[PDB]
Amino acid sequence: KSKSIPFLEAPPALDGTMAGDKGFDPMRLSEVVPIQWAREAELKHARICMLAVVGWVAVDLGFTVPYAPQVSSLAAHDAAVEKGAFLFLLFPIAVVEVLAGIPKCFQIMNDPNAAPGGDYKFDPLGIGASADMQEKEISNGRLAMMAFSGIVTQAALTQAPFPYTYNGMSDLVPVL
Amino acid sequence: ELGATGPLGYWDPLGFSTKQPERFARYRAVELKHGRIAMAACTGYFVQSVLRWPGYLSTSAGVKFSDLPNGIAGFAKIPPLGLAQIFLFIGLMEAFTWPFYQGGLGKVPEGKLPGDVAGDLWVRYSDPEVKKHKLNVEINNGRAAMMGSLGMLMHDHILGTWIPPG
Amino acid sequence: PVEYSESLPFLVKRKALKGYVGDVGFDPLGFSEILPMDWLREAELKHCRVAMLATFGFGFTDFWHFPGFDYTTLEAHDACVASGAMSQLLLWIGLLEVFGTIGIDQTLRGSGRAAGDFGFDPLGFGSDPAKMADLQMKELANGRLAMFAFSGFVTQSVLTGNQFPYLFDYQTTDVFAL
Amino acid sequence: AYSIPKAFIMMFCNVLVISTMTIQGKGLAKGTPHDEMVESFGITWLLAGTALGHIVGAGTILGCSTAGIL
Amino acid sequence: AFVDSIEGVGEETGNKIWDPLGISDAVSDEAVMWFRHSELKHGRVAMLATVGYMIGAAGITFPGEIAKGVTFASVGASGPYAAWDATPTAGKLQILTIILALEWAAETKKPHYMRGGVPGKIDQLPFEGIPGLWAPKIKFWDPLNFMGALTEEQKARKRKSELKNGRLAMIGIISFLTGHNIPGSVPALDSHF
Amino acid sequence: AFVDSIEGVGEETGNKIWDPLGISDAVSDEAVMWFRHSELKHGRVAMLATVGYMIGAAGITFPGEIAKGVTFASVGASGPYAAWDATPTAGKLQILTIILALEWAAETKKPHYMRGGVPGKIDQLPFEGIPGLWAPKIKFWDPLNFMGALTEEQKARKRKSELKNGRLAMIGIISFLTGHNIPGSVPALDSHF
Ligand SMILES: CC(=O)O[C@H]1CC(C)(C)C(=C=C/C(C)=C/C=C/C(C)=C/C=C/C=C(C)/C=C/C=C(\C)C(=O)C[C@@]23O[C@]2(C)C[C@@H](O)CC3(C)C)[C@](C)(O)C1
Ligand SMILES: CC(=O)O[C@H]1CC(C)(C)C(=C=C/C(C)=C/C=C/C(C)=C/C=C/C=C(C)/C=C/C=C(\C)C(=O)C[C@@]23O[C@]2(C)C[C@@H](O)CC3(C)C)[C@](C)(O)C1
Ligand SMILES: CC(=O)O[C@H]1CC(C)(C)C(=C=C/C(C)=C/C=C/C(C)=C/C=C/C=C(C)/C=C/C=C(\C)C(=O)C[C@@]23O[C@]2(C)C[C@@H](O)CC3(C)C)[C@](C)(O)C1
Ligand SMILES: CC(=O)O[C@H]1CC(C)(C)C(=C=C/C(C)=C/C=C/C(C)=C/C=C/C=C(C)/C=C/C=C(\C)C(=O)C[C@@]23O[C@]2(C)C[C@@H](O)CC3(C)C)[C@](C)(O)C1
Ligand code: KC2
Ligand code: KC2
Ligand SMILES: CC1=C(C#C/C(C)=C/C=C/C(C)=C/C=C/C=C(C)/C=C/C=C(C)/C=C/[C@@]23O[C@]2(C)C[C@@H](O)CC3(C)C)C(C)(C)C[C@H](O)C1
Ligand SMILES: CC1=C(C#C/C(C)=C/C=C/C(C)=C/C=C/C=C(C)/C=C/C=C(C)/C=C/[C@@]23O[C@]2(C)C[C@@H](O)CC3(C)C)C(C)(C)C[C@H](O)C1
Repeated sequence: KSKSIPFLEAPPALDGTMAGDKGFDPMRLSEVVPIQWAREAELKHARICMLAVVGWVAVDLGFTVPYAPQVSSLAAHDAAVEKGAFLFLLFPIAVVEVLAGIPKCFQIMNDPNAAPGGDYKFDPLGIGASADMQEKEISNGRLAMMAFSGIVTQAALTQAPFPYTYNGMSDLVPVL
Repeated sequence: ELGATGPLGYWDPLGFSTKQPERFARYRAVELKHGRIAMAACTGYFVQSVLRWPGYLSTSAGVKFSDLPNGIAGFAKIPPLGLAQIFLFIGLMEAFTWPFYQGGLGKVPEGKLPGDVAGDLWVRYSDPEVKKHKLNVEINNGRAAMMGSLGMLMHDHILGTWIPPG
Repeated sequence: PVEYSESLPFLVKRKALKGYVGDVGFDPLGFSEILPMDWLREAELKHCRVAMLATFGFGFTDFWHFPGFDYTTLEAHDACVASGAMSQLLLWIGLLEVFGTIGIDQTLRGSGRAAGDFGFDPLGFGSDPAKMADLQMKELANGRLAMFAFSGFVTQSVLTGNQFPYLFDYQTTDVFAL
Repeated sequence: AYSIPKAFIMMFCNVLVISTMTIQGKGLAKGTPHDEMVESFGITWLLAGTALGHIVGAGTILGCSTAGIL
Repeated sequence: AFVDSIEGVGEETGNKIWDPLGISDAVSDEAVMWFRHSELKHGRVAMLATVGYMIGAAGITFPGEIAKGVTFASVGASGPYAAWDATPTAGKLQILTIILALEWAAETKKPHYMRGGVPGKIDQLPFEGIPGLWAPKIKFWDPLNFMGALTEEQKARKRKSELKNGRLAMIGIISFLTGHNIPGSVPALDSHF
Repeated sequence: AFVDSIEGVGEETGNKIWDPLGISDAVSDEAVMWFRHSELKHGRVAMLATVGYMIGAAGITFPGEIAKGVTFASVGASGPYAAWDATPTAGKLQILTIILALEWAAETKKPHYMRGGVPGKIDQLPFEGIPGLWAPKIKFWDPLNFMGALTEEQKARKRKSELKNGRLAMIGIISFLTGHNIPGSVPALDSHF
């Protein structure tokens, strides 16, 4: 029985070696998608959403680079596209993806002796790849995914400052 | 062991029957009674939302079946004689037709099931598995119906219509 | 034992790049698996050398030019094609490249010649075998730098319209301001 | 999705397709249990079922919109 | 802890468990521990709230200003009740934030009151041991450490007095609020409430 | 390198390592070497910068011309902070060029502060051993060899003094910058700042 859903049996592929494992796979994607591919995708989305959340919050608070538009994060995409300097953020993304994801993706698909998904060996400071720091990475990334989804769909809906709620801190704190 | 299946198996988060297993039969009787009245009330709400009887509710009064709303206001706009007739009908049906307790409180029939109040003339499933499944769906529908009926009652108390704002 | 690239340590080594200078394992797209290393390295050295000469010549012509050639770097190609001094380069470099294709054909067939070795070493730099490997690595490093250098030279020159530095007008002032 | 009628129609079409579909002679309408379908076919049972449910839902929604019923 | 494994029986009810509904008798010991913890929390909040209205009705305020744009006297010009609204939004946000931190810490202490722990004994040093967090070791309860001079037999008596005063306080705070709302509900209350 | 082995503990925090957060205990060994080298670099940069800012605020400036048409008084007339914008771009270009050279040369030395080198020990004579490069053997640290007349225990005492002065220096330089940006945030900064 899975630890997360106590009325279903966990898949055999999940086991307990992977970081962030909680037996949560009710519809068993792990049989139709390789777990390493799924983990690489999970970590990629998690990292992109962490960066997106912190960048959105910074730009909304007002942290702006010189010569850039002085706009909120909701209109920042359109403003940057109009002003021009937004393809040079795609260019490093282009080289990183084409020269690290495609080879790593084909290694995960084909090679048996390949690094696990989301492992680029990126440890400049040597902080450590412990299983505590992988669990923390995964938990923060999942929280950032949900938080970014909420932030975008609330900012577009309400068109308000940082809280992205209609009333403000009053909705997070009804006592106010 | 009837009642207990589903997403959550036994579910006694305060341990009532665990502390007092002798009272499980009484609690089952009360649950079945509440579920039955709840299913009746929910069906009444759904069917009164769409269909209203044609005719005078009382010749002495000026009130038709169509003027009543579907809620506390609808129940309020009934003559006291009609309300008394409803009350005594429920009283007879619950005291002489379907008495859950043979005698006093906490004295449900040991030979019969806790909610076995129907007489000889009733639908009976002579199969243990089918009987168990049908009783399980009975009690589960009772639970869902009474939660939903509390929802309807609170919505109609607050706004006036059982359906809440969309 | 599994070999990982020294440049992409999350990928397995190609295993086709063994026994070559500048072998940090940079080949994510696996061109060595398909094409032969001799052909690929001959192309690399040709690009390196032509790019070194090009990046030096672009900057040099931005400053000095012969009396007959009064053209800027950008219009020099068109002006000299019209004059006929690019045909005189394509004829005397095409002769060199005819000999070069004979050479690369021979080394791909297994004559013994290396990928980019022509034997051209008049002044004797690196005639000692100990210094030849280091000088080959330095050649590759400088050439691979010069490729990007020439690319930046041409692109920034056309983009800015400025002669030597290839910098916008605002970049010559207040570029270290808080 | 915008309209509650549209959501109701799409949900009903998806449930009807999932109930009445049959893969290799196995289906809920043909008295195959949910657990056996889940083990035999996996999430391919939901993916194909909901894909055709969306196709038939689109067909009926567009037809009702054309007819003015919606 | 259990039906009789918890103090709080007094001579007012003849040293008997005053449970007309029989809730304590019916629910399990885990629910009894939950109920005791909630009882003590309500009693403590009420002992704070009752003396915090009494001061509001008396009209005593700290000299000075609560913020640059509003004064301690300005915030309580509307009698006790209409004071929380008058307080600065950032101020009440900070108060609720620290209360949230205390509540979450007390819940995250491992020997939970339900699952094998003392009911009513929230940990006296919250925020200690949280990774990636530092706070001064200011003991939440008795920072001056008045407990070192008391024996266990005295602590039992003081816990009994705590429960009795707490119960009286939750009666009293509701009485004061009901007197403020309904004028003639509770006698012996002046117009300040 | 490893936290217990570093001369970082002082008498300010009870002769104990001061890591309120769980950083040093969460990071591996070489991350601490990186952090210590970074601490020393920040401390020394701010230790020079605070003195430079004080001199600029005081207005003590060299007698002469920084360029053929610009005076040190002219670039300092706009206060200590705007002097960086006032100085010629072609001069701060040379300053950043030599800083680039020093940083790259310090990073290129083999043992490496993360790979078995002393963190915070910038190698003396950074421009030696470099092919295709000559520079006179003027030591980056102590060019007059003041350290020669010091003992190892005295040098350890002075390393501790260096750290405790540098930390205060970065506090001071951020104080100056925040005092300029947000007015009145840091008192003791008159209009000259
Ligand atoms: C007597 C004889 O001889 O034979 C009989 C014997 C026997 C056995 C009795 C038979 C039977 C079967 C019978 C009579 C069964 C009757 C069952 C019955 C009458 C069951 C009601 C359920 C109601 C529920 C669950 C309500 C949920 C309500 C919910 C979920 C809600 O909250 C409502 C709501 O959320 C909505 C939906 C919309 C939202 O906007 C919000 C609101 C809150 C408004 C036979 C075999 O047929 C014949
Ligand atoms: C053996 C032993 O020792 O113990 C055993 C035996 C013993 C003691 C007999 C037992 C018992 C019986 C107990 C304790 C039973 C408890 C029953 C309970 C607690 C029943 C609540 C109903 C609430 C309703 C219907 C609310 C409607 C609410 C409605 C319709 C509203 O809308 C109210 C409204 O305010 C709103 C929400 C909003 C306002 O805008 C509008 C208004 C004002 C209208 C136990 C548990 O078995 C234990
Ligand atoms: C009457 C009379 O006299 O008329 C004369 C006078 C007059 C008018 C002056 C004339 C003229 C003009 C002439 C002759 C002009 C000549 C121009 C020429 C020959 C211009 C070379 C540039 C070279 C560059 C930019 C190289 C950079 C190279 C670099 C960046 C390096 O140092 C690379 C480096 O790797 C080293 C090498 C060593 C390493 O440790 C360090 C690094 C890695 C950095 C004439 C035509 O002669 C006529
Ligand atoms: C009360 C209040 O609020 O105040 C406000 C206002 C106030 C006070 C202004 C503020 C501030 C700023 C602060 C705190 C500034 C601090 C600045 C600081 C700490 C500046 C160190 C410089 C060290 C140097 C240059 C060392 C050179 C060292 C050299 C050249 C040597 O090597 C000397 C030596 O080699 C010899 C020659 C011989 C050897 O035998 C011995 C040694 C090796 C030793 C605040 C923060 O805003 C607070
Ligand atoms: C619960 C079920 C139920 C049963 C089993 C039942 C049986 C009988 C029998 C047979 C034994 C007779 C003979 C009879 C006769 C009358 N019933 Mg009655 N009745 C029931 C329910 C209601 C309700 C809800 C109302 C009502 C009424 C009347 C009126 C008045 C008419 C008028 O007002 O002109 C008359 C004459 C209305 C009322 O009291 O009106 C003041 C009214 O609202 N009844 N009713
Ligand atoms: C028990 C709860 C509690 C705690 C633990 C706590 C801790 C700290 C600490 C930590 C060491 C700091 C550094 C700090 C600082 C400030 N607090 Mg604060 N504070 C608490 C409660 C209140 C209330 C009720 C108010 C308040 C305020 C301010 C203002 C005024 C800013 C201004 O004038 O704009 C400043 C600067 C007032 C306010 O928000 O005024 C708009 C206000 O009404 N605080 N407060
Ligand atoms: C039809 C109609 C009308 C009507 C009506 C009528 C008669 C309505 C009757 C409604 C009725 C009879 C509604 C019962 C609800 C009971 C509920 C929700 C019980 C929840 C109980 C719960 C959730 C208990 C849970 C637990 O115990 C569990 C399981 C285990 C323990 O460990 C833990 C706890 C204690 C948490 C009007 C108004 C007259 C007029 C209108 O016009 C039309
Ligand atoms: C090294 C290498 C390769 C290469 C290469 C490359 C790109 C080499 C390039 C060489 C280059 C660019 C060589 C220019 C010479 C210019 C001369 C001699 C100019 C004469 C000019 C004369 C005689 C006169 C000019 C006039 O103006 C005068 C003075 C008077 C005016 O009235 C008019 C005229 C026009 C008459 C390979 C082969 C591609 C691959 C191999 O792997 C590596």
